[PDB]
Amino acid sequence: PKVQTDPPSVPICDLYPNGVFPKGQECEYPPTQDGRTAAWRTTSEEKKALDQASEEIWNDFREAAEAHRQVRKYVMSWIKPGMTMIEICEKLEDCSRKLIKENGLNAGLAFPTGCSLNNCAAHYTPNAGDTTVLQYDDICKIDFGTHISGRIIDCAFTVTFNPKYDTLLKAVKDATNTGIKCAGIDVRLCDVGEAIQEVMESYEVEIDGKTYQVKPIRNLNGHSIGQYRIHAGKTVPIVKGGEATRMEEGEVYAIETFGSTGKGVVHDDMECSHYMKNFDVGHVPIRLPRTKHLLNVINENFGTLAFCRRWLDRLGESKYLMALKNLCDLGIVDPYPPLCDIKGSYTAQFEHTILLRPTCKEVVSRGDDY
Amino acid sequence: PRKIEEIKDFLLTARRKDAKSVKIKKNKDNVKFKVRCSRYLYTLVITDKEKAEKLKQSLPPGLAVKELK
Amino acid sequence: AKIKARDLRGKKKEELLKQLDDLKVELSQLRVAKVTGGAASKLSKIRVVRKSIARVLTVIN
Amino acid sequence: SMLRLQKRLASSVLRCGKKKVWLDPNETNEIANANSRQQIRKLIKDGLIIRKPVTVHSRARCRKN
Amino acid sequence: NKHQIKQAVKKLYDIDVAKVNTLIRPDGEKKAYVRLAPDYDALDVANKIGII
RNA sequence: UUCAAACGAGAACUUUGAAUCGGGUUCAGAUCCCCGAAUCUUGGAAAGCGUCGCGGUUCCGGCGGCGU
RNA sequence: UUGAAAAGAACUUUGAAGAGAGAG
RNA sequence: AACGCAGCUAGCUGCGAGAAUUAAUGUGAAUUGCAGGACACAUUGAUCAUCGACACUU
Ligand SMILES: [Co+2]
Repeated sequence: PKVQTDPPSVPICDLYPNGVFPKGQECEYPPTQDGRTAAWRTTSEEKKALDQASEEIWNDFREAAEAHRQVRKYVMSWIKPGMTMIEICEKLEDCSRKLIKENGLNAGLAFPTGCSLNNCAAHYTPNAGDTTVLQYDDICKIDFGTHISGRIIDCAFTVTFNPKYDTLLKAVKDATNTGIKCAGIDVRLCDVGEAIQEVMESYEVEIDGKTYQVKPIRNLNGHSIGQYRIHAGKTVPIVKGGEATRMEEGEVYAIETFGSTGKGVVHDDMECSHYMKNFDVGHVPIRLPRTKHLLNVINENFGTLAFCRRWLDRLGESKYLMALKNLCDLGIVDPYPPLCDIKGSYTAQFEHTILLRPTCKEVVSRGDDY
Repeated sequence: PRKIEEIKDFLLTARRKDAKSVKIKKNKDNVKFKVRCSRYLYTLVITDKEKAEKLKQSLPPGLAVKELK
Repeated sequence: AKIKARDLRGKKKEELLKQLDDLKVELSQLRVAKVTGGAASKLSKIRVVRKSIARVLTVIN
Repeated sequence: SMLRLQKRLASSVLRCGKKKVWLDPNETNEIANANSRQQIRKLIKDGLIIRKPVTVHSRARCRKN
Repeated sequence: NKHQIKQAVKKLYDIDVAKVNTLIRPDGEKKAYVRLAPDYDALDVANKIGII
């Protein structure tokens, strides 16, 4: 077992050749059983026994989360205003590739690195020729994910340079942490939405002499993660009045939380860059040779994971966004264009992937940074 | 199309400025030399093999040659 | 960035056609964005760019 | 499930009537996946679709008479 | 007309036209099939408009 | 008219099976698109068409063997 | 010609739905 | 009289390839179904009205 170099280059598995990877923050489930605590499963009964039955699955999440932690520390180390996010995304992606030692689909990037600026919320990454220099008075949402054998971990944070945004950052961080602690086994999603809205709205923001009230973006919400499936079909809300579905043992969730000094809703603003093949659709005929070729290329290289046009240009494929929209109309791939708020507004996001262990709740994405 | 009947004419019409290419077709019993001109596709047919190669050495340079066989 | 009538009145004839030409060129590109997948921000630009055509063409006329 | 389109295309490609077009009864799924003349040409080479022989009408009875 | 279409595309995108075929769509719009010269290629050109 | 199967929550009625010319090309256009020729033999076998095979399985729209 | 104001019926449940039962 | 013109637009309405409008004057922060676009509001401007300049396809 060796150690990591100052510019992170050693693969995570090389740092832990034993096979066991650092555990996330273990937390007992909330005492939502009418006062009765859940500190009765931590004892090594059959609960722990069947927890051990899925130990190998967890280790993949652990290594992915560790890789995410090192990558985000590296990004925090050198990120600064004045440099465009094309090279920022290139650096983040290449560092993550080296740290995860990607090989086909057994390991690699779960989805393109999102870097949303100002009113933009999510699902934005620069395309080819995108000349956007960063500014001192900017806020950015760095959302990126890594996976091991399809065990996806999703985490996101917000970077700021002007110290006028710390109130909004702390509000969104508190909302995300409250959603984290509120989540548990056999709890309704409407409850977590209740908690998130009741913690996050009780904050006030003073920006540029104007006092705003921070509100959730009712359009976005958290999601459940599946095997090579970023969205398993369950969405945890961040506003009041949602579904009454429960969370069950053995599932993983991404507890996202967005806060804006705007209208609390988002729409499609600029050119789409994120794309995702549908996990549920089967075989749909195609009539264009270029479209067929692009489809088989993407299903070989990106499978069901999300991809961006940069990842296709990185593969040497050109003249392809045509067949790409063709797959979009055919329903094979669903575009995910950037979501943006009103101009002049600001948005902050913090995200963590949580594990519902039989004995406890592990937030594998937890780090010392946040 | 037009049939070139005697050898001397064919290398003349192959030297015209409008001659774009000559295509050589190899059949069981003969070889056909077809030159694509502006208005006609002239064809010269020889029934014996040995003259086919010697004529093949004597096409004007720079004129595109296509071998069907 | 906003084309206004009164500042164009003292401007000379030659570059007014030059100003007209590119505005037509961007208008053509916006129409290309419409038939393909088009951003809403992009789809807002036809009306404003069309009115600048009228604004400029009114000046020369 | 719906093979009306594929029988019309097969007849056009096979240059025969639709009554002479045979669709595989227990392979229906991927003929249903065929929606172009290219895909039809894929199947008739693999034997999933073949041209049924012309109904026999022998002249031997009239020849004997 | 076909002559007017050919001149417009040439000076608009700096290419050469071999022939143009036009028809009037049932909706009332005129559709023109403009074939480029062999030396030019439609792939790289249609990238320049952004259509391809 | 009948039997069986498929899809489907549901089947007498849906689907499948059984009782200025030549050549290619689409889901829908061809004397108009593409290729090639123009205004007994050259065209012409290279095409096309029959069969027998090899590759590939939304990629190869790729290959050959005979015969006309 | 709903209603002062859509506040135009969240959510749970039966049904494939149209349709209901609760709730608001 | 016909045919066209709106980011999403069939009818009604308005308009004419400058095509639900250009210019100018008055007014002075909106239009709105959604989105986008706006918006030092004078180092001068959204909307609306007026309407004398310009333009007005068959
Ligand atoms: Co997420």
